[PDB]
Amino acid sequence: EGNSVAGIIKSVNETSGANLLSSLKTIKAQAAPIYPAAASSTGYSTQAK
Amino acid sequence: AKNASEVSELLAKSLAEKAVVTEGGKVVEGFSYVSKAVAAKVIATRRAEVHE
Repeated sequence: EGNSVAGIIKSVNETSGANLLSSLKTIKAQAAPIYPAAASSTGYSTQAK
Repeated sequence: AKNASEVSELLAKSLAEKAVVTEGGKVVEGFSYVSKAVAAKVIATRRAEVHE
């Protein structure tokens, strides 16, 4: 897992001038930090019980 | 016959694009010139890549 700014710099550098502005949101979302999904509950684990 | 003007335009453009340069009637063979359309094309692509 390399850092997000080298990925931003790379993915902007290897993108032509015509497909630049359309392809900015995918570079915005590929270097967004991970906020993990709210999974299922299966609550009250063995220490809580 | 209905493209007899077209074949004349094609022959005229073929003679025109391979034009030679004379200074006083005789040709200067091995002469290289770059037109203003070619120079403006180079300027346009260079400006486009610096702008991108």
